[PDB]
Amino acid sequence: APDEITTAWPVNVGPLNPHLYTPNQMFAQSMVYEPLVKYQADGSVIPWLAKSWTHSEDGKTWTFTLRDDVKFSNGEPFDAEAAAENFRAVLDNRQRHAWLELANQIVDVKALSKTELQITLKSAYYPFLQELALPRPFRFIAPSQFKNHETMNGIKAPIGTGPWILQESKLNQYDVFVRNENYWGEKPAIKKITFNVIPDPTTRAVAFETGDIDLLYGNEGLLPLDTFARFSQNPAYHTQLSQPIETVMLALNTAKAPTNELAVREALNYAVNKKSLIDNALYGTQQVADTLFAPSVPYANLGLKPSQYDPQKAKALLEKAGWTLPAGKDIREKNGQPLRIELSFIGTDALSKSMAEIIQADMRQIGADVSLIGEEESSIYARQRDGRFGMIFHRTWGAPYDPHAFLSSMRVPSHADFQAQQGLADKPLIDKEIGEVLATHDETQRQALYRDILTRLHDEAVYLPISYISMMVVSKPELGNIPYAPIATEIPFEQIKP
Ligand SMILES: COc1cccc(CN(CCN(CC(=O)O)Cc2ccccc2SC)CC(=O)O)c1O
Ligand SMILES: [Cl-]
Ligand SMILES: [Cl-]
Ligand SMILES: [Cl-]
Ligand SMILES: [Fe+3]
Repeated sequence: APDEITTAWPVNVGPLNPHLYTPNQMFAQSMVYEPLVKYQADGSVIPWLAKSWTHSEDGKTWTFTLRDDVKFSNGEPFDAEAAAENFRAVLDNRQRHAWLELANQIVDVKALSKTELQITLKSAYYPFLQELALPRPFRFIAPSQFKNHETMNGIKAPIGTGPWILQESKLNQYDVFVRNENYWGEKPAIKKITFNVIPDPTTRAVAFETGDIDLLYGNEGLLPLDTFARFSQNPAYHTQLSQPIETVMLALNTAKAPTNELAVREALNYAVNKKSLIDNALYGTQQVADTLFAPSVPYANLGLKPSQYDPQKAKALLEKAGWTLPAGKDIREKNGQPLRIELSFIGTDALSKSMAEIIQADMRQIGADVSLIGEEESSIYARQRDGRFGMIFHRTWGAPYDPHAFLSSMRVPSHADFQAQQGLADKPLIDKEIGEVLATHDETQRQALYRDILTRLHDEAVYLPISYISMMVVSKPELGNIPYAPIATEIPFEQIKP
């Protein structure tokens, strides 16, 4: 067993290098590795590996007082030296962390003693603590497990301070974690967690039905949503659906015809029946999104005006912009050129494909010809990074990333959002303002900057918001109520208490 559970994940957890990205899975990195400060649902951080901290008046020099009772799972001490060596290891790979502005802000990290850790920043970076709280990269592996005094070229054993220890991994089959019996904090009720590698959502559902696994935990892609709804009525099962955690949306390329035209992007934003999309493809399990960030997101309750489903207005917008229908044709033309838009998505993702088909159909109704380009995962991310798309499925990042980190990343050219925004006359101003808002401690100016950035993105119709999606759970009743983590990408296994 009752203290052992079996769950599933679409891939292995990875080697659990704390400082690297794919194929490392964030929830698993967070099981093993811990932050200086821990993110809370109310947006604050609490003391964690750091028990307290102070900062200079200019807000650029921070000194953390670390716990003195923490050991890595291999018995070696966690101290300021170990922490400082981890920051060096991360920043020796600084290029790869360009998306995360703290990685460009940290000027210096040194241990002043065994318990005092000093971090110096370029500027008074206000999201400092929240970005230290992220699953990666600023969490701590035993320096003994560095490879030639680095982590960027790999690690030895994935030795963290956290409540879970990786017991063993087997590529394309499973990962097994056990409870850290020498953990400095609260001991988890569960002693062993086995992750079965099951890439297909239907196969995950079947694995649960057959009893092969005890728990499914994930976003809207966790399992087929009609099946989830059926499960929710099955008295032998337990299901849960969280309050929304992030936005799913289309990104429209402002630098590529015909989505380079504001009037086209505005029309597209009136063309989709989002309610029907969610009821048709998402089995009514998710919420309609009118804005890049839900009004419940920090700094984003701005009274932005929704573009409600209105095919009539979509048509009028296109007509006014010179996109009219030729005799005997359903697809509009302007300067002899058809209103054709390519929508790129992961071809094997049945849910994305379903939504893509609905979007294609809705947009045909107002005279836009959407071509579906379903491709393998690597091809889609290649398109995102280089802007080789007309429209692309996209999502925000959830707490604590939304909105500051998501916005920060819009400045990085090798991301979808920069690429989608590249055609905007105001893109330089937007990027300047994103830089400014992150270093602003004038709360009035901070809100004004966020308002301007988000309003410009909204008014310029860069995105086609579709849904605010939720975390979902399917479980054996004996496991009880399953908690959600403050960080949308973490899974609070240590809080499960049958
Ligand atoms: C579930 O995945 C994420 C959940 C929340 C935020 C992000 C954004 N990531 C930003 C850094 N990405 C690295 C990666 O995910 O491998 C950047 C990036 C590069 C290429 C393609 C995608 C992405 S993240 C959309 C944070 C992270 O991965 O640590 C996620 O990727
Ligand atoms: Cl991945
Ligand atoms: Cl890059
Ligand atoms: Cl400017
Ligand atoms: Fe990422």
